[PDB]
Amino acid sequence: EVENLIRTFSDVNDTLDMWVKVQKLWTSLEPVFTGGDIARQMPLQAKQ
Amino acid sequence: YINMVLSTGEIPNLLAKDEREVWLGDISQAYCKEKNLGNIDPPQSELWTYFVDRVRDNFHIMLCFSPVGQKFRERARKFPALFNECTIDWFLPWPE
Amino acid sequence: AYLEGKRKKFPRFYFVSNPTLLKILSQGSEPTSIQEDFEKLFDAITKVTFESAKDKKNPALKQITQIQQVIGRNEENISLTGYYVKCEGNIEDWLKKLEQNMQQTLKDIASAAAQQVFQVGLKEFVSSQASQIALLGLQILWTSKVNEGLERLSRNERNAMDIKRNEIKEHMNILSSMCLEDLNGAVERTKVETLVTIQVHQKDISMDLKCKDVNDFEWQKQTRIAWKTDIDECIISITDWDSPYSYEFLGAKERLCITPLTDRCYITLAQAMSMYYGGAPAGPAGTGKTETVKDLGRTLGVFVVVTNCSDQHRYRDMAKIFKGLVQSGLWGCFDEFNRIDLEVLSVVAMQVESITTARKQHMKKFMFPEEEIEIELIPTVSYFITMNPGYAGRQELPENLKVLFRGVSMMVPDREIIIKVKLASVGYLQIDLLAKKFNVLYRLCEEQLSKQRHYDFGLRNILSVLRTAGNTKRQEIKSDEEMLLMRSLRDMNLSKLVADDIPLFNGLLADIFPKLKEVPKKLYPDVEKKIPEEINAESYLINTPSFQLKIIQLYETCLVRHGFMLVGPTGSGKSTIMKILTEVLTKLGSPHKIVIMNPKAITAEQMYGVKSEISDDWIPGVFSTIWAKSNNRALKHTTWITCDGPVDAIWIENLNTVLDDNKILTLANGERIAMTENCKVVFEVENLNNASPATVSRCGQVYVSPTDLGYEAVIEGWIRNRKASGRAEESDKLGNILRKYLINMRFIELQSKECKEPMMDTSPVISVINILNLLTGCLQYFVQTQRTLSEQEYEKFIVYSMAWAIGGIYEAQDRVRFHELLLAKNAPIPQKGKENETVFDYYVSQDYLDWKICSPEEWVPPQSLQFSQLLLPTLDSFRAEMLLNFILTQPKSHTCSNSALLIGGSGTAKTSSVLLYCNKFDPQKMLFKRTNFSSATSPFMFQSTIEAECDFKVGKEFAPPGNKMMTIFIDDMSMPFVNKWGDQITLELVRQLIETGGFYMLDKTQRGNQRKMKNLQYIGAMNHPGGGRNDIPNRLKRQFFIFNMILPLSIEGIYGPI
Amino acid sequence: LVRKTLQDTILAIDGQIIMTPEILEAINAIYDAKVPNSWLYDPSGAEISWLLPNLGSWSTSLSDRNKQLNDWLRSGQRPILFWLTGFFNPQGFLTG
Amino acid sequence: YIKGLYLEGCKWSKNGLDDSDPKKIFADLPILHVSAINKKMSNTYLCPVYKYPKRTDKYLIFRVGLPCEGSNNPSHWKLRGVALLCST
Amino acid sequence: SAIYFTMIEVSLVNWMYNSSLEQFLKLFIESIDLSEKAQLPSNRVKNIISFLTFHVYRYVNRGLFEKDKITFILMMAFKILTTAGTISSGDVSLFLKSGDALDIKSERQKQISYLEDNQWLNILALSKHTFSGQTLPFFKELPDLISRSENQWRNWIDKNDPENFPIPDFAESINQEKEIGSFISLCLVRSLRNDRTLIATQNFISNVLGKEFTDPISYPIEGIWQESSNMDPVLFLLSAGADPTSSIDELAKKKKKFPCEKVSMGEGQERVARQVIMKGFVEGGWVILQNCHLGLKFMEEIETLVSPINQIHEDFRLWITCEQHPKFPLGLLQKTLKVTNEPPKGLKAGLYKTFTTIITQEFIDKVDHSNWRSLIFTICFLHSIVIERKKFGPLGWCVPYEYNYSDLEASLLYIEKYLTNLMSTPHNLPISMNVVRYMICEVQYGGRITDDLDRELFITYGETYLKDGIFGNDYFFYDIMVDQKFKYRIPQNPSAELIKYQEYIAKVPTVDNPEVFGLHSNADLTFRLKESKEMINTVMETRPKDSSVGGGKTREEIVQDKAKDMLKNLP
Ligand SMILES: Nc1ncnc2c1ncn2[C@@H]1O[C@H](COP(=O)(O)OP(=O)(O)OP(=O)(O)O)[C@@H](O)[C@H]1O
Ligand SMILES: Nc1ncnc2c1ncn2[C@@H]1O[C@H](COP(=O)(O)OP(=O)(O)O)[C@@H](O)[C@H]1O
Ligand SMILES: [Mg+2]
Ligand SMILES: [Mg+2]
Repeated sequence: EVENLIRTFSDVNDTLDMWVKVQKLWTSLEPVFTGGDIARQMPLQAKQ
Repeated sequence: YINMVLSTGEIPNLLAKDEREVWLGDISQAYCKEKNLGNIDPPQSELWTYFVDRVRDNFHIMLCFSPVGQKFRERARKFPALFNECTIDWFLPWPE
Repeated sequence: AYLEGKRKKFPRFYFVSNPTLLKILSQGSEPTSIQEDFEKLFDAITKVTFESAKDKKNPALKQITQIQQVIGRNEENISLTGYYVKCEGNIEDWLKKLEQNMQQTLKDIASAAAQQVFQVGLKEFVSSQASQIALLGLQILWTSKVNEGLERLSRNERNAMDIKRNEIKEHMNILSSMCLEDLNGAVERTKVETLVTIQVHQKDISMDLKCKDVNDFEWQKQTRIAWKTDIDECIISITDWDSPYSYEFLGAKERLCITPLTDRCYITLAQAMSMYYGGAPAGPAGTGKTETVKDLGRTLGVFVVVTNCSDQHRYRDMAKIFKGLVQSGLWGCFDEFNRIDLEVLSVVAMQVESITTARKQHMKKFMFPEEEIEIELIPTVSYFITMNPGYAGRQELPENLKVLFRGVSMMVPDREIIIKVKLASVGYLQIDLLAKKFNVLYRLCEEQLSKQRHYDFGLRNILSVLRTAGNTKRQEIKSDEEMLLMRSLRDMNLSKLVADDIPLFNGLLADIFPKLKEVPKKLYPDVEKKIPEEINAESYLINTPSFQLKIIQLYETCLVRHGFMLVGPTGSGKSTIMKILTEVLTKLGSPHKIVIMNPKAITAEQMYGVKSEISDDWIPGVFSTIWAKSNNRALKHTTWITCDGPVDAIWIENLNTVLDDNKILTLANGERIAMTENCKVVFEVENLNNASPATVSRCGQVYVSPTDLGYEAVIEGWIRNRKASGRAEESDKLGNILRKYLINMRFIELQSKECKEPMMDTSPVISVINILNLLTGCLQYFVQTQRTLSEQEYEKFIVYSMAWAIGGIYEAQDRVRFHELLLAKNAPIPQKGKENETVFDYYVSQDYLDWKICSPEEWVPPQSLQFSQLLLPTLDSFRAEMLLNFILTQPKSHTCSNSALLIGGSGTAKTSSVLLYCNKFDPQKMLFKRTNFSSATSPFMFQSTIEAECDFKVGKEFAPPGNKMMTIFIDDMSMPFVNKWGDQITLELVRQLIETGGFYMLDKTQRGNQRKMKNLQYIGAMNHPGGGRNDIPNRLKRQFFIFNMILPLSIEGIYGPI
Repeated sequence: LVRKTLQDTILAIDGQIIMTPEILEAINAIYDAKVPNSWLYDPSGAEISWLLPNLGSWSTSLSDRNKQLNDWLRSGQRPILFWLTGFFNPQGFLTG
Repeated sequence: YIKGLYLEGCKWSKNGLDDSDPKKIFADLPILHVSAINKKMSNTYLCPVYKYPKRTDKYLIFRVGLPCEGSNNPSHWKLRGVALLCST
Repeated sequence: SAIYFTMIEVSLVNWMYNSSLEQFLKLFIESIDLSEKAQLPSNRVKNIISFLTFHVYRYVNRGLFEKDKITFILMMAFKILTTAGTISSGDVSLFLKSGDALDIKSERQKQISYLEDNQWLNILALSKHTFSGQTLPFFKELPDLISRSENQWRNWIDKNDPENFPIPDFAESINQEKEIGSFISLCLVRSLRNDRTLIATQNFISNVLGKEFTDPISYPIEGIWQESSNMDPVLFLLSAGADPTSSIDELAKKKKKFPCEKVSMGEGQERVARQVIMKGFVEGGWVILQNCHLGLKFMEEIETLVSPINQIHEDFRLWITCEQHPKFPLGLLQKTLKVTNEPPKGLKAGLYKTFTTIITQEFIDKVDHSNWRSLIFTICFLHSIVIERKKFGPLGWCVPYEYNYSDLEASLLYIEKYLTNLMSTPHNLPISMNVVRYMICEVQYGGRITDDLDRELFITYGETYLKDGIFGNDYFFYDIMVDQKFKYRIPQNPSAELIKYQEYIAKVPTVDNPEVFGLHSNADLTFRLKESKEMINTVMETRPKDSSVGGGKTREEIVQDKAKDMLKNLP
């Protein structure tokens, strides 16, 4: 049970460590490309 | 607190105001007898002053400090009538 | 990578943070949105006008048609007369277009002014032109006048330079007589002041030039701006280094006074730039290294990007700035660059070394370290490091950096030159003479006078004098310049000075100004007639010249300042000067109220109000609610919010915004209460010791020394008060006797010499106040019976009242010396006694009047006895009972507060002798409450007990149960914690409560309203100071009558009956 | 300041008082004939007494300096030949 | 009439400043008579009187004009490091 | 054991000096093996002791700056004598103090004209000191002997070399004691004629440790590489204005490593250094780390990286170069081979360093006029003379400003700009307006200068060196009687050759007369005194705080007796 819980919490950490990061990245870039003027340019980086 | 207790004889706002009258009720029968057999019902301000003096007479505070500790010297300066008001018996190093 | 791609198109972006760039590029479409961030991109272009343009074809496209620099409410506006900036879609292309058209307009405007300045007056020119081009125009004029002067010396036309110097003086008289016109706005003031900071330096130089040719080095040294018609471009020469003007719109910026050091610093900084080495001026803090580098930039019309360097700066953060400077072609001083971590500077060195090597070879492009591509270098780059040797920050720079930067050691700027400029800036001629005098005085008086805390003879007080010395020059121009300054020096400092230092000052003032025989003061004939008239209302007030003088001096400061404070020792007559002045001003039009509070008595959080930790609701502040009540324009009330307690760094900091010229009180909840004309702030501080030198210079301090209201005046008043009590014959006789021992012979001065080690250190006035109290208390019997006595019967009572008031504080050894001194001066004493017999044993009896040995009342065994709770009548208890009776039976007065502290050794029967006195009180007629103080006891602990013990109320006033006249014994009064500032917080509440008879309620609901207890007496008992035990505040000592309890010589009388 | 420190240094070695940080420094200095930094500079950093390296020479000056002040103060008349060294503020004397 | 100032680098030989005697550092100066002139040059050495031998700008008291008339320039004394020490 | 506890005394002087016990044991073990093998057991022991002392002194002396080189060998000499009964702690204590505790008021009157007031209190201290293994004070009745009308004592103090000549009245009894006699003959010279203490100590060290200790070692870089292994790096302690990186590459050419990796340590240079050192580790090659004191975090990591646990090639040698830094990682100092590269700080050695380095043949051909080469020498000659003034202390410069070569480069770069503008214009001398030249060379150097009276001094040097008559051949700055007399000219070159300037700098004397700086002959007695007071002050800090001094009086009891003797003299 403990070894399975350790394995669980190891995979939880790997997920949650990645989550907070992806959020912060997303939180940084959410205003730029949703915003019109930068997104008017960089058609390739807008589609992504 | 034990300084305050030793000098005053009483802590301010220690016990509830309703709990005074219960305590002072039991105290009264000794008080009337002790004061040259007065045998009149005391007021609750004149009953306290006896109870406080009754506390001090009965309540002893043995302190047990170390003279080498740096706090000991500070506590004497910081708390008056914790050193002055209680008899200091000094423990010398053991003889042969 | 796209951001770095835009950054490279408009370099100045390098100096903005990534969020702000992303905001600007995202809002590139709507150019009104960018308007907030203009002040980060460029220098002194705070706001931009946006016209409608192309309103016929391709509409809703705005066009920029003027550059604004906004200082406070006023602006400097340079309109783009042609070269309009039509603002296209792409922000970084129209922003480049704006920086291009900025310069191209200034070049056009400056070109047409450097032509106009020759064929137009200097008063006429400077008004028409924008700050930056008036400065540039004035500089162009002067360097033409010198050149042309020296050119004519080389051809041998004699007195050709003397003719040009005379013009240069006219040019300077114009600029000083434009400081006298007080033109509106902060822009035109900063425009005319910067012109004057230049033209004193222009005059100073060309007054002692002495060059027989233009090419002679003493002229080449000088900073010279000239408009070359051949290359049609302004060129600024320093030594051999001829830079063109950069044409950055600087607007109206404050210029530092140009010292002979600063001129020699400018040459070094120029020689560095010519050789392509960096510059790095290194001096102590306050020399303005940053400001002198900026001043050179503003002289060349180039933007200087300041970057406040710190530990948090990395090698990447620094590399971004340097990639901005090189690509832009702007200078870039680094304020406090030493404070950068040494790790960083090793990497920055390779960045600066890579920039240097590119500038030396004249490379159009070079590869920066950690950059893949070669970046464009503008030739007119520079980079400066304002360091600090004797560093407060980190160790000296690396070995690589030292090579790259040419230092300038910058001394502290000569004070005389600062003053000289500032006197010119005001509107004085012969600045050189005055500025020498004015310096000499303040430099000398600082050394000669006593080093007291309220004395400031640094630049803070100097600049304060010159604005008040200026306001006086504008109004009376015809008046002599020396006498106006001499007068404005005098009237401000005289108030501050202690009694000992007034003859020293007036001497220095008569040393440095021997031409000026006498200067007339501001008469103030309305108020001067009221003070005598007002004083003779109250029976107890005596009017001395030295007291009337200090009332006037408080009124002089009350008119100009809004934060005037009243310094002086205890019993100096500060509170009474306040009360008199207000009672005078009441009778001359508008009424004047005083609201006494103690800021120390209450916690900082509880005075100003703070956010409650429970229920998240705002509790009103005590001061805020007094301030808000006090600041209303209704029925010309003009209240004075006085702060009796001592000033400390903690509580004045919150109130610091009120004292300053802003005059708005911030509670730090987003509420800012404006100060009305009518309301004023006062401080009845004793010392002013533990207060910052800044907060002192804001307020206008009047000092009241001990000798202004002498104890002789207090005694003379007390006797005046007896005659108004209906008992003139008594007072007449008590006069003859009081004068004989107190003023005729200085007995308190003679006693204090002969008797050593007084157990409590009291002032001579305190001792006299206590005499007059105890002398009352003795004769209070004979008032009731209307019994006048002889001069023998009073002369016994007075020497008793003297003995205990003056010599009570003395221990047994000194009591004998004190009694031996009464035998020398032939006072009435007990003729006969035993060995070690003193005056202190005896007293003067009411029944029959003579000296009687004070034997204690015979003991009556209290039925059943316990040695532990058995207190007997003793000689020491009797004397204590007797003295306590005299102070506590008295009616409250000006001298007495009905309160009697008794000092004495550990276990000397202080606490006992009070408890012996506090029995035999009729429970109906008097009450008694004992509150033992300790190091823990805070003012809220003490305030909560007294508030609970007297709840009965007569209207507004509070009282003890029924109307008993409770006597509040405070055992171990000294114990409460003395803080770093040396001020006992809980005792400043005790003092407030004895003096004013109240404090301010601290229940959330009701704040800024006083609770006033009607009938309270106060006993205290404390172990006498010294040996790491707390002394009571000097201020509080004056309220209490003080006597020393001594261990008995024989305890036979005490323990013999037991 | 000297009087205070010297007395405490005689007490501190005998064990009458605890060794303060200033008194330990003063005892170290006096052994190696250097002036205790307490006497040369105050906590703030301002100069309080003349800067001589050796203790012996510092102590002769204290006697010589004090003598010129005392012989001026006690006697009415001022010295014919002033010892400019002997003043704490010689710049202040000359302005005098 | 100030007394007990010591010339470092130089001696006083009553014909103005003179070269120091071998192995005799800090030669004592005679009684200096200081006054005020009331304001209102070559071959007169404007020597600095220092509080200590350390000589920093803090321990500068004042400057004293020392004649140096015969066969030695004032600039030759500045290089020799001539200065009047109170302390040593 | 003595020597190692000297190395712990040296740790207190400077943080960079501290060496491990584990580094000492290598020297101690090596000193047994390398020593001469004797058949007699006492001769074998004698042979190890001689070899040990030197072999460790050699090792320690290498990682010591020139100011603290003579201080260490004096500590080592006391630490050897303090173990035997020859010197006590009170004896060592005297030499350092020597009656600077005594005050003239309490003690005897001087009585003698020729002694200074300090020289007399120094006498008095000897008169009251019993030394070690003697009944009564050795020097009791010295103040009687010197007070006697004997010119022998006046002559001995007045001598140039007092420490080399025998003591006029006490010589005969000093020769009888061999072990202590050398130390009491030093204490006399510290007392009377203090200035000759550094020279008097050499005489003493040579009679305690042997001649080999007074002689200069001057370690070449080939020796520093031969001493070093792959696992133990070579730390260089850099005094300001020194760079050994060139001297490594010079040795690297002979060892076929010349194109070696170099890495200026800083922020984000850790990732570069790792990549560089991992190549060096396997491939082989030298790795010079510069300004290492700045990048402290890597210096903790490099200790564990260059450990034997990681595979290192035998060829690979690591070279660290860093200026002294407090809170340097101790661990590395205890592994590294510590060397100090300090400038030789003479006038010749100064001039040599500028003409070998920053002046090149390219440089002296930049303007292409006689009057540029003439001026190049005068600015470079002035440069050295302004540096070597700092030796003489507060007489030299009120405040000592380290005048870098940047000040020389700038002042020269200026003269190019100035002369090129006069070269452009049509005895073939340019105008060279020296009024300007003065000011600008007293603006490039004036950058450092904070003091107003130090400024006025430099300004004055300008007026003596950069006068109009330097361009003429028959001008010679200062023609001093140094050795008959050296001329101190501007060397004349028909054709501009760097060799002919370097050739003349050979002929310049090593021992700089004080007359070259415009000072008096007595300036060296003020210099010598300062560097000897500095030696005594550095060895005073190292002294142990042990109460057991010897002679039946503790450290605290000596302080007590003084503190009581002061209190009665207070007013
Ligand atoms: N002009 C006067 N004539 C006579 N008595 C005076 C006069 N002015 C003040 N006094 C009296 O002298 C005492 C001075 O107290 P006052 O409060 O005026 O001074 P203070 O300096 O504010 O005292 P503190 O600050 O210590 O409370 C009081 O007894 C007061 O009534
Ligand atoms: N009149 C008296 N009768 C009996 N005991 C007394 C009397 N006066 C003082 N003492 C005793 O002397 C001591 C004095 O201490 P205390 O009364 O607490 O005063 P203090 O404030 O000086 O400590 C107590 O132990 C008290 O019992
Ligand atoms: Mg008052
Ligand atoms: Mg008590």
